[PDB]
Amino acid sequence: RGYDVTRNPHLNKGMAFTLEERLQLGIHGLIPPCFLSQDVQLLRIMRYYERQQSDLDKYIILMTLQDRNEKLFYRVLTSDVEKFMPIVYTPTVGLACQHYGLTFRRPRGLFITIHDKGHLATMLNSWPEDNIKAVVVTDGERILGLGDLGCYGMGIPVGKLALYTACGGVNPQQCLPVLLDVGTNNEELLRDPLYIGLKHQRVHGKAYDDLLDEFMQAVTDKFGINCLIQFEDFANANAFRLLNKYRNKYCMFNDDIQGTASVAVAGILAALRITKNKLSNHVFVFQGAGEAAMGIAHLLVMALEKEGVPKAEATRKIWMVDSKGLIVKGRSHLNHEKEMFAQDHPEVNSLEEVVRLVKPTAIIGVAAIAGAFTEQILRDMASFHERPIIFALSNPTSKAECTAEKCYRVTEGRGIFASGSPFKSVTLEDGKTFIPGQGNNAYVFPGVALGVIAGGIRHIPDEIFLLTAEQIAQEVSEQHLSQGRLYPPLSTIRDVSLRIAIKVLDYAYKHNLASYYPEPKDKEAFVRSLVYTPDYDSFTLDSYTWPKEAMNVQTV
Amino acid sequence: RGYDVTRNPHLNKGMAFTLEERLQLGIHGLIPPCFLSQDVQLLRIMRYYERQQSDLDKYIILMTLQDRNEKLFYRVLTSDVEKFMPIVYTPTVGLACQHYGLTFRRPRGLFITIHDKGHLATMLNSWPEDNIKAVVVTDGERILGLGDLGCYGMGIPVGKLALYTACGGVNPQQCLPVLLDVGTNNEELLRDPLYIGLKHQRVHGKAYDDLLDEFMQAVTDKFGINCLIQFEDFANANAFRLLNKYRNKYCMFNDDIQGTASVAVAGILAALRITKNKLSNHVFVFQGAGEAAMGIAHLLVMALEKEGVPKAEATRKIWMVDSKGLIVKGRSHLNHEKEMFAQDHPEVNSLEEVVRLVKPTAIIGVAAIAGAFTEQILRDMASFHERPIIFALSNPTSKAECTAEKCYRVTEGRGIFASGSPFKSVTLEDGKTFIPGQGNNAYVFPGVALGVIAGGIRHIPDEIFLLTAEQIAQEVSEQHLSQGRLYPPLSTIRDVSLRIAIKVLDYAYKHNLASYYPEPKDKEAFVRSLVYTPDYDSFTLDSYTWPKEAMNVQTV
Amino acid sequence: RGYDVTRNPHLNKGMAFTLEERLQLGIHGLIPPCFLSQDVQLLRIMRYYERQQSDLDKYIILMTLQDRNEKLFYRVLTSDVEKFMPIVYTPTVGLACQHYGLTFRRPRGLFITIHDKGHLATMLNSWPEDNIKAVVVTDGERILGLGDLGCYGMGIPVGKLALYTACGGVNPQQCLPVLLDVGTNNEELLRDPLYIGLKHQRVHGKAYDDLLDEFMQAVTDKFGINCLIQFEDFANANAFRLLNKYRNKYCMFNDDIQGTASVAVAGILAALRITKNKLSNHVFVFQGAGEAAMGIAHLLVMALEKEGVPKAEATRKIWMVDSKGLIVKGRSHLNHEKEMFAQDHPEVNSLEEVVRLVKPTAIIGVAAIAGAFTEQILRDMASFHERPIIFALSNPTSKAECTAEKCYRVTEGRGIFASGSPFKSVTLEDGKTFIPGQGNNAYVFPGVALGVIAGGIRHIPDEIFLLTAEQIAQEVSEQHLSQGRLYPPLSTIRDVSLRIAIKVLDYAYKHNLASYYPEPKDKEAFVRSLVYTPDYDSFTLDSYTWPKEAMNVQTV
Repeated sequence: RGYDVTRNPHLNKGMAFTLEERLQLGIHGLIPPCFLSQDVQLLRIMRYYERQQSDLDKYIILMTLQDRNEKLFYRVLTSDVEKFMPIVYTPTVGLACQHYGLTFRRPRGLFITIHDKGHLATMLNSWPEDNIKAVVVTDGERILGLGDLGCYGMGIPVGKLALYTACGGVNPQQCLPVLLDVGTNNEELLRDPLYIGLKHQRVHGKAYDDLLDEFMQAVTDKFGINCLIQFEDFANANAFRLLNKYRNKYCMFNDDIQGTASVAVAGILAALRITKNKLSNHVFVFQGAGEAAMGIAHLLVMALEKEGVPKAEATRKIWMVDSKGLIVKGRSHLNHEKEMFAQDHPEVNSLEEVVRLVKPTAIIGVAAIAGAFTEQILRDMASFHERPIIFALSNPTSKAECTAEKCYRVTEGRGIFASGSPFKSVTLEDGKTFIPGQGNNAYVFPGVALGVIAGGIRHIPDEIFLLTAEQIAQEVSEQHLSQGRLYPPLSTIRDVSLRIAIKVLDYAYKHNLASYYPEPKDKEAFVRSLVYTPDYDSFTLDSYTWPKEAMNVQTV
Repeated sequence: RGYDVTRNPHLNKGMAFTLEERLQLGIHGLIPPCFLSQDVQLLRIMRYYERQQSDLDKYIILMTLQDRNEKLFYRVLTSDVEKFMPIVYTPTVGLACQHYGLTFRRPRGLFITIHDKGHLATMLNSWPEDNIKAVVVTDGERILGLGDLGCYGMGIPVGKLALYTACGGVNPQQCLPVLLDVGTNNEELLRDPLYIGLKHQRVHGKAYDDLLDEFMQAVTDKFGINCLIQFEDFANANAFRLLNKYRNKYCMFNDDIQGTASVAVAGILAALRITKNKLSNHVFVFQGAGEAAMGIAHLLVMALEKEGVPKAEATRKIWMVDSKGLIVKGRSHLNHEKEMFAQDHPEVNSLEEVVRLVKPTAIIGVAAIAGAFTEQILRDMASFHERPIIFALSNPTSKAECTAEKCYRVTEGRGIFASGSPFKSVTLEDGKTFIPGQGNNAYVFPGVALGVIAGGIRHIPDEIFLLTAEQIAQEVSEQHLSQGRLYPPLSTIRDVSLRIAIKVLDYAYKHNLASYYPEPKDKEAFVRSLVYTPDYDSFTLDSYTWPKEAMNVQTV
Repeated sequence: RGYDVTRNPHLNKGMAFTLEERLQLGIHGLIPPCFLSQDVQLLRIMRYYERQQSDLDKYIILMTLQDRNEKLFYRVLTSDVEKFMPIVYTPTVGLACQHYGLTFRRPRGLFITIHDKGHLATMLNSWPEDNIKAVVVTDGERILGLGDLGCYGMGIPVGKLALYTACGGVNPQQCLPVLLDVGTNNEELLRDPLYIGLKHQRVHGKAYDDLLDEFMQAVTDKFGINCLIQFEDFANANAFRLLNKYRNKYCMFNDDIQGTASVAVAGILAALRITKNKLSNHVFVFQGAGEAAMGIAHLLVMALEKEGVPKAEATRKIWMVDSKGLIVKGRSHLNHEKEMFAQDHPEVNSLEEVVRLVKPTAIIGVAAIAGAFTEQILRDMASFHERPIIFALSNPTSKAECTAEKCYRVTEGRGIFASGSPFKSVTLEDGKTFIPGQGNNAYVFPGVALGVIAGGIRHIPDEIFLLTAEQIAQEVSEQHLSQGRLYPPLSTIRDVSLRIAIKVLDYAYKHNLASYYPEPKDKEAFVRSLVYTPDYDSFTLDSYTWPKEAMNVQTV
């Protein structure tokens, strides 16, 4: 195809094109006279990558590599996914969003604005790839820890899709990052000469609803109803509203809502293997938030009902506390969702007296307030239940409800701890050394996405996410459970994803949800056939001959 | 896209490109300074078309028009489909096959040979269109009335696909004509300097079976398992064997076997509306052949069982005679299929004495022997049953079992006649004027194909063809039934196809056969959205603006 | 390049693509499984070509072949150029122009209209080839023998360029046929539903002059000042005016004016070899017309001055007669050009008495009136000069000034005859058998065009055409001169063109007219390197390797 082969990141191999490939593709001379394996390209990229003194510069190098040679980009990522996941995605992707340096060389993503309503199909036609299986659309309104970033949020889909392939196995060529720019309510960005967005207040209401309706409709008209559409950092109100709106109409899901809940329930079910106790013999106190503990609570209720527990006594075991006390009948501001987990109980003021009042086996704290798990709570919880469960799932480590070493000291080294912020290994007296598990959304969305794209699943119900949580809980080995670790190491995420992708797939074929008709007998080898690998293809034409008489030139 | 727009038949409009379209596409100057509607282009094509003195020259003009401007080609066809169906398809397409003049200007079709086994996916990649919904593959072994034509048979898929769109509504851009060249057992073609084929004896056996297996596998790998694959004029042995082989593995069907049977049963069910009698009160005598009367018999048995008649007494009403007499228990050479319709009965020698012995209401003659319906048979059949049924379904009019005016005279103008060869209107005494129906395969395969492609039906069972026959039987009006016409006029085929395409579609969604998930509420308007029309598209870019501030160029 | 290779006539070889070429180009399967040499393709085209009963159908086949496979098209033409020159060019090209059947499948030519003034560069951009060396622009106003054809005249450039390559050697890919549609003064075409033109009266005056000025300017801006621009059948007034306008500004020439004169002077100089006499010992009587005998007279005067004859006594030997008698000082309507060849002489009324009065050695009759060379003129001319010269250069054989057998009888078989209309061999008594030469413009314009394009000649002066006439005169062998033949057989035109192309080239480098700088030592082998041959190229990639260590893949 000539010089254009070296500009296509999905085709360009750089100095890994063999001489025959260079001669056949018509690109001989455009590449230095050096023929390299992908391993040498990887070591050269690593040598250049360690020269940087900041995470933003590492991000720039990785995004440039993705713009040049995407197979080498995913070779880099999958080489050590634990060390590049925080660089191409959160936390570094947000710090790069807020501090864009006109980064993306190759157009990476589709910017669809509110002023394009009615012409979204024409904009989808701008994307070069026309066989798209996954779409990660963002609004830029609630970037993790950064707030409203508007059009700067494009790095978040681009990043998360990079994890669809590095962690899952999704082809990074049927993936499309979309940014719906409806304006931004960020005065810092509005008064900025280097802002690349619309520079007006964020549109809301029926115009916004119609924009997203037409977006889902156009994406499914162009790419099929099986196109997996994931909603990225939308505002929690918009997030949950649109999730309930498009849940059963499109192959849509939300990772900030459902992936987080799945990871939390996976940690809980993994801790169940430490306590050697059934989920039915548990009671949960939460720190409810704006669809943060609500999804975890619903998924945990589903896990309870799975064991043959009716929904009534299943939701009986859930208590919610948020800056006001328990959720009892019509306390002050109970909404239609808080009343679902409302216990008819004396109104309790704060956390300490409810942890004392009902003896909890697991406290799941996601409230974005620090130190909410005071020492006395940990101590009397360890006294109540041997081997309790403490979940400081707040993302900002400065705002975590507890800390690893605090939980392990005050509980005398028998409190199963897990967080969402990186806590280093805690070594205590009595030889008690713990590796506290780190809950990561990359455990759920890559495997679920790979299974959904492999099977052509039409809708992603909550049963799929409970199943994902169960598989992740089964991923942890006994050796890691002894170390107090609740999630499998990220260095195995690929394999984990595969397993999830199979189980999900199984479910979809057991409940008539998958569209892929031939119904593979070996779903393991079927999913393995769709897993994208960074290994280079061969660009040499397949030559063959005919049996010497059918091939005759037939001269007169 | 420039000069290449005028070389693409699916895009080129010739002198129907408006000046703005010519300027936007960069083709201004390449087209004469004449701007035409499609009606003027149609009248000019017609004026040039009537200048020809042979049907082969008309075929050359139509194929050239298809190579130039396919929307005008299908405008021509759909303008008067009754007069162009015998030109782009049988009988003229065979006479053009045997007398090729190096016709096809644009590459129209894919020639896959036996010597390409193992590399068929690479050959499928040669086809420019990559979204293919229908594949009409031929072998060239049993072209209608012409015999083994080998690689000359390419005109038959190309022709039949032209009827998929002219009669049905199928997009003639997701249609792919394939010719599997395995050699030819035609000495006239082997010893021919102008033959375009392989020039060796036709390969058979396991090599041929493996070639077709790999062909179906490659077609479904590249184009999906929902790709409709129709088998064209294969040898009847190969035809039926491959039909039973790939019937339930792929979306495959055979029109020479199943479409013919559907048209015959449609004529029978339409004659049922003349006799005002139920199918249960009928007995059928056939002229069995090599899967010609066998398919009609099976479909008629299915029609009988549909009325709550058990299969035993249903197949009781079928008698088969072929140059040997009845099919009674082990007469001389009963196969595994003849024994299915075998009656325990005294062995009868010829046709006359079985028509006398069991009084038949319908004689379905497809045996390729002439005059087999002698005068005495017609007369005593008219005497036995008032308003009998005579079916001379033999294609060569020189070899038809009976004739229109003969059947109408000897039966005293009350014998419902139908054929497969064109019989002109018969005017008799007593003012008896009859328009004998002409059974045409174009009544079945376009509508069935449109329904299958619209609904993504995975397999085409015999119930679909019985349903097609029922719909076609319902297509005939009472005014035409009074004239003794059993099939709707071809000038309405489009509409007929649509109706079939809907009913088929209904069936597929009632029996969980369709893959298209969203499950349209209005299947009529859903199928109408996929019907291809010869009306030109607009090649003008959709221009629009932004609200005057988001569109600001933002100068420093 | 895939399926698009088979749509490019300059690349498509049809069934002459070898299996390796088909596999490398990605076109395997699109072509029948038959591998042919160009000789078999030629014989198949010939077999299909002889089936036609009209010249228009032969023209349609040849134009279709040019639209499919242009190398095979020029193989056909150059195979027997004498039998295809009257089919792809005059006289058949005009009969096809007037009787267009919406012929050209592939866009063949550029239609630039008067309403495109100011945007001609954008229209030149529509032509796919961007390296153009020759442009044959027509107006359609004075098609040979057909009159104003307007936009139907596009076949005339397309035809003449086909002779640039079949007769000359010009690459038919740096050739561009242009039609300047300024309207048409043809009421038959204006009131015609199938006319493809502008359908208004022909624009003239300053608008037309500005259109042609901008056309020459745009053609030379896009394709260089060395682009050879030939003016086709313009009106003689417009023809001569534009010729004098753009003669010394662009590489422009006119074949209806200058090629005709060159062929006539070539016939005269060839007859000089029969009379064994120098041109100085000759006197010429003409039948002057609207720049028909004027160009011949000027070129003949130049030939005279070449022999060291001053211009005065050189033009002394020219006499002009047109329906009024001689051209003497201010007879009735002498223009500024007739006065140049005006002799101070008694005013003569008709032709007979001037042929009697001044004894002419050569009568050059181009006046489009029949029988103007009456028997007595031929007889007394044969009596005056032994071995006279008679030139009935009128194109319509019905309007030729004389006839072959008449000239050969009345002159007693010693009158050197030549015409522009095909006169068959004349066999007379005394064993006198003559093959009268047929003057053809294809003797001049292909060779001159090939030399001009090879050398990058900037302007084509009249010296080049006199030199062309001299070379053509030298082309005739003594054996043909004995038969009374004055022009070489067309079956050698290629070679003739080459020789002309060299001599022209020599002249251009001797008078500092050629732009090609390196100044070839062997101009014969230089021109032979640019001669286009119908032989197919090889589309196989040039594969090679490196010395086993520079080619190492260099694994870690």
